[PDB]
Amino acid sequence: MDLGIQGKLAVVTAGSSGLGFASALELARNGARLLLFSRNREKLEAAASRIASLVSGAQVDIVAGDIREPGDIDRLFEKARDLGGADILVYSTGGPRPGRFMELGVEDWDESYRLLARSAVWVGRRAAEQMVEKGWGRMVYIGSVTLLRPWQDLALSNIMRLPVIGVVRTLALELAPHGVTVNAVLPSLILTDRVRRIPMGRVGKPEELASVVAFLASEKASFITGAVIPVDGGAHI
Ligand code: NA
Ligand code: NA
Repeated sequence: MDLGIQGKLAVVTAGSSGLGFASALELARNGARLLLFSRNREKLEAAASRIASLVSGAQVDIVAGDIREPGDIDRLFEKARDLGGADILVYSTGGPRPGRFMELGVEDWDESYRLLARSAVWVGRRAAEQMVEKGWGRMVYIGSVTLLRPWQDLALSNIMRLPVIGVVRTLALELAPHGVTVNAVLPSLILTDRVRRIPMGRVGKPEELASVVAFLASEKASFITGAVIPVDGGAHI
């Protein structure tokens, strides 16, 4: 009911569209201030505008940058510090390129590392620094169901996305006694992964995923940490 996150600052990566955007909007509907990160300044400014149009009085700031670059993440978190410090993090990225294991080159592996693994680590680090200063925080990582089952066509995801989940479990353990929780959600595969049975018989809507992210980010979810929660209509089963 009352998520108790009014006035808190949520940092959301890939926040101009997709699950990042949907997450940002739901948080703003619950009274969160926003800081959005994605590659393109113009599309970011535009996302901020939509949010303000759907949610009267929403405060949204933006930082344009590349998730693949630690220096851009640093710049994001400097702006967060100036806004009072990151209270909530929603980590979202695009998926790596499709391809079977034996057809990928060294460059493909290094690139998936910069996109997926290093980003989860460095965003986590900078978010953790600020949340531990306050003694309260919520991180929600958006992962892939390829954590649970590999797909032959999604080798980069099966492999180089796994560190995302190690970060969730490691930071959950590290930060647990300092009032910060660190959790992950696993949406429908085609929402997180580039491909080129679902018991419920449909792919998820962004809003359905965003509601769970909101709840995990809430005052109410204070005893949940290190959880990796499928939000996929039962497809993980
Ligand atoms: Na806080
Ligand atoms: Na991305």
